[PDB]
Amino acid sequence: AANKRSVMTLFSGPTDIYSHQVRIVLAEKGVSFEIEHVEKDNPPQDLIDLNPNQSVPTLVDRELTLWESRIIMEYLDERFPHPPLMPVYPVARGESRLYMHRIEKDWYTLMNTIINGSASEADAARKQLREELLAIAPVFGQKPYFLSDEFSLVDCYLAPLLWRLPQLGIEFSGPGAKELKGYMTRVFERDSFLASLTEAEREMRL
Amino acid sequence: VMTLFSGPTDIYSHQVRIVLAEKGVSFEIEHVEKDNPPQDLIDLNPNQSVPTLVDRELTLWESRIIMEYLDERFPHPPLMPVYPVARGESRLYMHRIEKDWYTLMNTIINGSASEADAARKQLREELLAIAPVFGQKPYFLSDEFSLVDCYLAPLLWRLPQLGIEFSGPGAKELKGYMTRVFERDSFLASLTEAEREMRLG
Amino acid sequence: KDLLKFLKAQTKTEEFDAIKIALASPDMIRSWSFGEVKKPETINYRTFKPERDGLFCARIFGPVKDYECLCGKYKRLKHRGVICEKCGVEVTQTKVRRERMGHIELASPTAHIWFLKSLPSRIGLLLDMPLRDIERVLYFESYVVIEGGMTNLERQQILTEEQYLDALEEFGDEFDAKMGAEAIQALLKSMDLEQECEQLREELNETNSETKRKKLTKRIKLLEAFVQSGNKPEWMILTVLPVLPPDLRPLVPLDGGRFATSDLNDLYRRVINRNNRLKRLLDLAAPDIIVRNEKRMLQEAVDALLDNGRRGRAITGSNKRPLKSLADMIKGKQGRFRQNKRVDYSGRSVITVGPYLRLHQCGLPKKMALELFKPFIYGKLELRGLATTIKAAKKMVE
Amino acid sequence: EIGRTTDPVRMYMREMGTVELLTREGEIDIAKRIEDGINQVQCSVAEYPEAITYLLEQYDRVEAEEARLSDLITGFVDDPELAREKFAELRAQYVVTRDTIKATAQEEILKLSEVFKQFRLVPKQFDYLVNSMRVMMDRVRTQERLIMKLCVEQCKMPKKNFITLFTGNETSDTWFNAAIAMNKPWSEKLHDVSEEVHRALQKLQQIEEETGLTIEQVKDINRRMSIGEAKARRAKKEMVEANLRLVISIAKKYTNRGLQFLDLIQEGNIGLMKAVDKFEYRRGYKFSTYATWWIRQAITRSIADQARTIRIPVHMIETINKLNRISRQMLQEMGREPTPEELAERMLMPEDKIRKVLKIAKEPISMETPIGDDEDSHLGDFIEDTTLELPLDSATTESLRAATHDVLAGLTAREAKVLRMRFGIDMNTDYTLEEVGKQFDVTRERIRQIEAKALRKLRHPSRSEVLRSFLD
Amino acid sequence: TPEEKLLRAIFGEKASDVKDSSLRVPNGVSGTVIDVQVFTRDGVEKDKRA
Amino acid sequence: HARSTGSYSLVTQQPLGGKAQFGGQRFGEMEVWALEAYGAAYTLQEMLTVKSDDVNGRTKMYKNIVDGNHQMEPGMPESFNVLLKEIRSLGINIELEDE
Ligand SMILES: [Zn+2]
Repeated sequence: AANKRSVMTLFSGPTDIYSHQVRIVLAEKGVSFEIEHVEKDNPPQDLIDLNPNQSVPTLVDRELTLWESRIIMEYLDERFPHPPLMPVYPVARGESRLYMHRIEKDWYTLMNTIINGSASEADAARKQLREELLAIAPVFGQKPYFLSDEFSLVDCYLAPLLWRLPQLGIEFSGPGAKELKGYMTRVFERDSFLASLTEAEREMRL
Repeated sequence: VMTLFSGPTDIYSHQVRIVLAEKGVSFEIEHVEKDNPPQDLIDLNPNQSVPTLVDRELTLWESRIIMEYLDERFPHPPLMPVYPVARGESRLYMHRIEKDWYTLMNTIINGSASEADAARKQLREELLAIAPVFGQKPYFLSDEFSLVDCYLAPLLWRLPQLGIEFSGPGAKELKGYMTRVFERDSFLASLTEAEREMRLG
Repeated sequence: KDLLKFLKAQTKTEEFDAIKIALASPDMIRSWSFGEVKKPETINYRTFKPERDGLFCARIFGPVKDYECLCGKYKRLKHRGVICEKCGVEVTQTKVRRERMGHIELASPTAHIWFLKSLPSRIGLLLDMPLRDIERVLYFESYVVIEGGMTNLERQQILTEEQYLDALEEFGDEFDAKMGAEAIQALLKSMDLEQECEQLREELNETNSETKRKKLTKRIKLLEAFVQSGNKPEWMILTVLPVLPPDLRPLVPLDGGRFATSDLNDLYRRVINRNNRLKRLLDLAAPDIIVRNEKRMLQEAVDALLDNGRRGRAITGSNKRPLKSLADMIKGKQGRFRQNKRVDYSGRSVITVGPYLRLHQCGLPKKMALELFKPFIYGKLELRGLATTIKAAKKMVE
Repeated sequence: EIGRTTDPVRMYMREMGTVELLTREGEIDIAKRIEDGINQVQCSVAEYPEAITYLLEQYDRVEAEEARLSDLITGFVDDPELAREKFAELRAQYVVTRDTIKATAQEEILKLSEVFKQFRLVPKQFDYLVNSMRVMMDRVRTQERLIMKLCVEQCKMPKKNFITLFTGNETSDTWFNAAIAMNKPWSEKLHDVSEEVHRALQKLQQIEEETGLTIEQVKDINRRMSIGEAKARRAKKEMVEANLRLVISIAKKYTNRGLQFLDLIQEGNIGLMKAVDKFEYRRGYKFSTYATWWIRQAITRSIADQARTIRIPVHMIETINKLNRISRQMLQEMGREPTPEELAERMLMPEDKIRKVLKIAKEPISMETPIGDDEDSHLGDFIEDTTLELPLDSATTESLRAATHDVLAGLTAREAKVLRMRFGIDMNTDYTLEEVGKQFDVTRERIRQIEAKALRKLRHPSRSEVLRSFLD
Repeated sequence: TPEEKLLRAIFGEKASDVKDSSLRVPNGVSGTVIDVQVFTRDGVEKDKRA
Repeated sequence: HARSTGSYSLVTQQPLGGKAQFGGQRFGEMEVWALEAYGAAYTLQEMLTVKSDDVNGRTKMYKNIVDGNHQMEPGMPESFNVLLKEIRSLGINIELEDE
């Protein structure tokens, strides 16, 4: 069937960021996975039968599917070790599990609300969004990433939500963009990102 | 210095207490009013959402982070698998119950008396779903109590106040559970004066 | 959200200014420490690992060997933040054994010998009390009243042993006389720096006396500091005395068997022992001739720690020189304890003449310059390819 | 008279010797006063019918092993050899002493324990009987602090009125009708709040049943007992203040053993406070010839406990003190000096314990001892530290990551990752062989090969010309 | 360390059971060793040079 | 004598002579008033931060030197962090502000 091999099974989404957040860590460890850009109205058959909760994405490896944005990219970082993506000290480790919770519950609602919100909210959210992302400017001077030398998962929660910057109508404004805009030159063109990006999500780059 | 801004009632605050009093952490709780602690925690907690842990450097607001940190840092006894195959089972089995059942109990308490029945019996038939399986292991899919049953011990204990109970079936292979986990000193010395009058134990 | 902007800066107080200093409240001295040192013993005498809950602890001031628990159950690189369940050491670097603090929990208050015996007695002129009377109360020799009420007694009448005893037979309530160092923590605790602040802002005007209204404005200038500053009065009476970290008072082992202790482990053992006994007499319920002699004996050992020498000079044991307390470590050697410092890359030799040199050049022997400029020379021998690696350039200069 | 004296030893004597010594017949006068004091207590627990509630379970489990003879009895006054004839003589009046009130309601319950005076207890469980009824007062007393506040700050009544009708009894329904019927706003107000006044004192209603007797007798069951202890508190103190002059005469022989003088004569007090505790004058021997043991017992048990920095146990200071009591007796006889082996003959050590007892007793040299010439130097300026590392020792390990990131980079792809995962190179903890087999998806004994033959490739020369350069 | 622990497996450098703390002449000195004396605790054998 | 790197003292991490390599010279109080007389203030900062007392600020100035990059990141000396632990161990409460 689906898990009949030692291979994965990922009923990913071609636009939904859960796929694109997963695929970065999914491919950043150099593993042979299967991509299936599929829709909500009509995904593939296996994505609905063995998936009794029916989310996107959905990874299946010889025992059962694993559906979440967190449970997936955690299952891979704890089973495929090298290179590593999360620190060792449990003090500064779970806090690295905190920014991911202060983004999926802080900067996610500013994406859905701009997807189903009124005309002012789309800029109101873009108001609370664009300036707030400038309130985090001086961070990048100290650390080459989000307060961590190594490329860790807390950075992967940003770039897929920094790759949809103007795709939902956003552009920077103010003093100090050269610190963050120059920072985007350091993350947006990595092997973990370059080979991982979905071409459908690229055309909003020009 | 390890403080805790627990609620005296809510199952979430009762979640973390089972982990603390199990591992043996020397902690000190600062109660909340009803489920509202003071306005003096917004400084160390912009969400102001209990529970919240504070130990000399840290701030954490969720049952996920607050309860797994105490596992990844206080090693023994361990409340998780050993090899990465089975963690995703436990790490995801607890995503089921925290999504289906817990928010299901909203209308049973935060929903009108109409929808209290809408949640009541549709959930009870689930309550004996894994009930026969208790003839597999002692605990919920484990021969030794772990983090996965940490969402049931503070869940089962809230039965008679909630309203749904056992009657005939659903209590044969099920009630052996609560008579086996409700006696462990961790769940013994975690019960509070407010969360105790939800039953006769 | 400057919070995430905060913690980046919160853990980064290297750009700063304005070193700020002020008194320390017992709710804060309890907030530097990581545990309560509660025994007098230091190490094990057989296997020199340090004992538990003693002065040189490992559950309190951190581990001993870098990145490794104490028992010997967590050495690997896998676990590097966990705290060992057997002996609750946190497996981190042994540098952190140098910047953690403990704290002892005193079983009875005791005056801070700086703020009690520095010549203008900051406990005195905050109460308008002659210093020869405060010191007659910190030895339990003479009672003092608190909250007189409607009787023939002020708030600070010094009832002697009899005058109170010739007074308490007439009243049992409305009247409270304490004695000892736990009294001055009651005079202060109820005095208010605003009632008697402005009320003295008038009493100075009436007073026409070039000596009276000259130091009268000295007291009211001290009351006027304990309000805007934010320091309550009763924090000058200690209740939890904090302990230095265990690498700034080492117990290093010499070569041969002997140890070379610092002179604080001879003074901390003398407070934790006397305080540990006074915890006992209050359970065995001894008469008030002994325990009343205990506090008088403890308080002489917390004030032999801060500034030893303003008393009987508690000379060292096993030797005949005075011990060296904390305030005898910052005090002047004619130069500051810190910087105003020895220095690497130096040398010295006998000067000679050399009258063939230009005005701007001095000789420098080959045997010296080859020793100061070593880390530069290592640069060339690995840059010009003459040495493959640095360990093979150290054997070409030798 | 306070002539500017500072040191406490001036202040100890200045108040110690104000008291007067005691003649011998005085001492017997005091102990005969204590000896009635406890009898005001222990005989004030026979009044407690629950006195055998803690012990009825003992002899109902002593044979069955829940209570041992060493914790409750010591041999009766005036095992199966002794217990089955005295406790057995209480199995008759045990429950039969309530046949009246199951009138003579208080004779039999008294007659249950009226003979208890000859029953002997042990220091173990005497506390609980004082610890049992003690908390009963806070289960009845401080709760009673709500009745007053309920009547004074909660109903405008005074507090000193209703107590005449209700207090002591602590259970009746007096203010249900007594303080209600006064035709006042508060008397009529008692029924307005007439539940928490009686529901609060319900758990104490358990208490009178908790001991089976009413609250009135319960008051005189403990309140009469308080006088018995305090009849002896002031009694014992008069002896600790009288013979207090003795400890100074005993604690001056030890004046230099690392302990201050004033920490010595304070350790004897805790000794002497125990001697008069267990003093017994019937054996005739004067107090001084018994308090001289418990006193000197302490100051030689404290010196072996808080005299050293690096503490050595108490069972060993007896062995060190023998090596000096015996290496000092072989010093006159032998004349010259003692060897390290004649002690083995003279004493009976195994010829090496005498060589391990010699590397212990030396104390620590203080780290401020001024070294020679008394210059501006101390000892603490010459003891360097070894925890640090040579900055060349830390400039190689920083350099070594150059090679093993370059030499190991000149490998292949699949054959270098496992070479980097089979050690901790550039990662977290290392891994097991088939632990990696679940990483490369091909579980077999090839993983012991790919690393195997590849690391032979790095072993050959000119791929190790820079790596070899680190080994000496 | 982890990096060097590969450096051993590559060549087979047998780890040290014993550390070297001999007595070497202080730097900047040179002179014939005119005399040697050996003291021994009574109870340990004398090697041949002793 | 002459010394380029060697032992370091125990409580305060400055150099000394006890390890076949004597201390550095004494850059005493009198010799800092002769580097403030001139305007010299980079020589003075390295002469009491990198060369003597800092802990992890001088194991970089030895690895910058061996690579030909003469440049230092000072950090705060270790003989001032002992003067805050020796004042807090009294009643006093010394700290630092934030700006
Ligand atoms: Zn351990």
